[PDB]
Amino acid sequence: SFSGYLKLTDNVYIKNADIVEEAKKVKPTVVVNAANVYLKHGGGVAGALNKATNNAMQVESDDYIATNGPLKVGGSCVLSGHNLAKHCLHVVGPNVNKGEDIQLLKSAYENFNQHEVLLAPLLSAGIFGADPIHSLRVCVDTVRTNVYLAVFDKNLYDKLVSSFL
Ligand SMILES: NCc1cnc2ccccc2c1
Repeated sequence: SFSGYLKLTDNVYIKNADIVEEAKKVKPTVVVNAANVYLKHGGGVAGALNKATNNAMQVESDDYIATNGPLKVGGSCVLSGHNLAKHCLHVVGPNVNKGEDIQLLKSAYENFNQHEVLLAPLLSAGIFGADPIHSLRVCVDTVRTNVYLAVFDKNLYDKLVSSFL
């Protein structure tokens, strides 16, 4: 079970933690991946989660894309969680470094509402280029299910908690 999380709202919790280490420890029903439309898990959270599965997440993802085609920005798919979780919810937040609509961030967070509890990163944060303070605000105003946010960066975690309205 989840431990050491700071409660932000009725249903949103946050911790300064590596989401791979958090997943390996808790083994949640759902771990969220910060995916791209192609499910190419190269860097950031996706690269780290895939490397922890010994590339099994990428192999499974390539078969999914070969069958179904790419996801939509703001969309998701449920795949195996491998050694990290029962399931991985691959969610595509807009990548502002690729010029994608930041307004799609709320649609991306709506995917979390189909799962009662999730371990997740902040969508569109990190290498996706959005303001993590904005991502946390969209998260608390969109997600109604129980979300345990893992923020890798200590200095960003402190800034997020200290600025939370
Ligand atoms: N310790 C593996 C690792 C590497 N890179 C990361 C990037 C974002 C979030 C968590 C990460 C975890």
